[PDB]
Amino acid sequence: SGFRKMAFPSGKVEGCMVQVTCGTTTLNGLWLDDVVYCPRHVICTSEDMLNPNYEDLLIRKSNHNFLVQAGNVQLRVIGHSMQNCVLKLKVDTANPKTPKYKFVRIQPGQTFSVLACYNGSPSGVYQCAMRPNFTIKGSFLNGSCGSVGFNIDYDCVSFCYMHHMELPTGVHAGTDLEGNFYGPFVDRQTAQAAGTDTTITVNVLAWLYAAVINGDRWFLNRFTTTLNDFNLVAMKYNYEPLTQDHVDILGPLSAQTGIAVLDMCASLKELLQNGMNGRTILGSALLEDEFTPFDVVRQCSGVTF
Amino acid sequence: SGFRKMAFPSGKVEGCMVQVTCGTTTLNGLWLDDVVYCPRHVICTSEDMLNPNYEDLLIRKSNHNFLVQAGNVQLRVIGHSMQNCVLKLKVDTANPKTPKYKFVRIQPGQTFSVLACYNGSPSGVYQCAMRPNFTIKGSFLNGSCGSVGFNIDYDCVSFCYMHHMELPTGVHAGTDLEGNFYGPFVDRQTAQAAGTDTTITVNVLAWLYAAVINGDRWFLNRFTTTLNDFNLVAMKYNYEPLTQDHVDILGPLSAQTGIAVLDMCASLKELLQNGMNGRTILGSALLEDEFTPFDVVRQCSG
Ligand SMILES: *[C@H](O)[C@H](CC(C)C)NC(=O)[C@H](CC(C)C)NC(=O)[C@H](CC(C)C)NC(=O)OCc1ccccc1
Ligand SMILES: *[C@H](O)[C@H](CC(C)C)NC(=O)[C@H](CC(C)C)NC(=O)[C@H](CC(C)C)NC(=O)OCc1ccccc1
Ligand SMILES: [Cl-]
Repeated sequence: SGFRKMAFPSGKVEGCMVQVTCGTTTLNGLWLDDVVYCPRHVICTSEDMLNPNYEDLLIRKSNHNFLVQAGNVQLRVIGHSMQNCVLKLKVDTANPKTPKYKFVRIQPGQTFSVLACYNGSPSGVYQCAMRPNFTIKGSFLNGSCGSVGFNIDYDCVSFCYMHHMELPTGVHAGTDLEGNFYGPFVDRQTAQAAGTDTTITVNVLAWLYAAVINGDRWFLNRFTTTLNDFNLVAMKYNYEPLTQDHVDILGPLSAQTGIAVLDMCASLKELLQNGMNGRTILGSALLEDEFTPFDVVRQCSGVTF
Repeated sequence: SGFRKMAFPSGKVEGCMVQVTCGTTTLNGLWLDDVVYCPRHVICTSEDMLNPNYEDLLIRKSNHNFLVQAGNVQLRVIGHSMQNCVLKLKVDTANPKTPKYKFVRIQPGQTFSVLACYNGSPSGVYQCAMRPNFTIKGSFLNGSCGSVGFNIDYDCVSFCYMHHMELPTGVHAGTDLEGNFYGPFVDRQTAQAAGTDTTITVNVLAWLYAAVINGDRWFLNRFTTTLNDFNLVAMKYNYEPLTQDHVDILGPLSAQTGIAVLDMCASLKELLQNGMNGRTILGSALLEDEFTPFDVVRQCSG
């Protein structure tokens, strides 16, 4: 037993991380087959980070202007192209360590593992969620751009995130691997702010199921609620409305534990209205919302990759 | 910026995980050079787990009673021996993915990453601290024994933990890679309990510095304290004593932030006696004690 904020094993992604240097700027790229993907702002200049004409800046560059490395193995770039806010740099060497992969664009509320890197060297791994406002709360320093976020399924790595920027508040914004930002942000240092951060209700309920599974039962009660009455209380605390789809995906956890979804909603209603009264749930004093129902089943059933 | 509970990249350890089966007990082993390390309780029988005599249980065993699988590949056991609470299975193939590594003994308060595995395959990676009572708070199911904990130092994998058991409360216990337990535990299903858990004071202070570095400073005050007066408060709240060595270790963070160590101690004292009044620090409503001073520096600057 035990329940922890758990990342995917990173070995398959580690073997795809490289370092990309354009002039002074250095960041991380993802090496898959004969292509390296990285954030396009690697071409920017010191005094042109407000209104960069990325098209015009790139056509003026050349293949050699991009210095790429597999740690201690330099890569020759033999072609470059822009796709939205990412660059595709063709190289003469296919990555022998390329995994089975696909590019996916995740939905708010879903989770992924971030492999934080610097100078193409993996530094740490942690689990993040896509917030309802299309930001993530990560840990990213200068040089971390190009770090990727991913999931694993069987043997296939689904890449969903590339890191590009930090907004004031310490929240992080990036693109999918097609180069399109999550949310309305742009890769310019013009003033931008995130929208309302709401709590992912379906995930809080999943984590309450995880707690029961791992022996914390004190918040269970003998009340029930209707979904209608639960949602009127959720709204007041800036929780996502709980939909029938959410009830559906909580089904398996409800069946494993013997606690109906709306009975767990009644527990959450009480926790919202009255707090924890100095107790804790799975070592936390707050209601945690960065575990999905699948994350709970995955960890509690011990599935491997 | 940002501050998260961060594990080390696990790839170098993934290439070392194998599956070990004896009878109907399956757990994980660590394949380094031509040796596979695994908990010795892989040889117990279902009916003989309260009080196994491991010397007697080995009397029967042959090399071929140990089925070792590296993924699909089958590894041939050519010798076996017992060392403390681990087995060493000599196999006929050296692991071609063996990293540069060392076996290290960690002390309470220190942190490491765990790669949780089942059937020799990885499930997930997370960060743990060795608690003062010599347990860890992990996520381990049946079949997870032999999963290891480690730190990565530049090019070197330092293995410090191998998982063997769970005490009630969801509390985890194991050995180092020499096979000697952390704490007073034995690999026996006889009743055992960890000492009451206490909070790693020096680590809380480090995390408070991480918070300041990352823009959370509402808990800083005008008060100061003495080491002695702070420890009177620590004891009452079941915190570990803070020593002068701990103060020395917090020096670099104190110099980076301009907040004297005993001034941060005064902030912690007020948080202990007053709570957070509905506020949070680095996204937490509790005082976190599983980041070391070195963890903070590494994450905030690296
Ligand atoms: C890439 O490694 C790096 C990672 C961050 C964690 C710093 N990102 C950038 O350097 C990035 C480059 C631009 C051209 C996309 N800029 C930012 O992320 C930037 C950092 C701040 C702290 C200066 N933030 C930013 O431009 O946000 C928009 C903004 C601008 C002005 C006021 C509010 C918000
Ligand atoms: C190894 O895969 C597995 C991992 C655990 C997370 C289940 N560990 C064991 O099977 C281990 C083997 C023994 C011989 C060391 N036993 C335990 O860890 C055992 C688990 C419970 C579920 C029985 N714990 C145990 O015996 O703790 C001591 C104890 C015994 C009786 C009463 C209180 C405490
Ligand atoms: Cl908390």
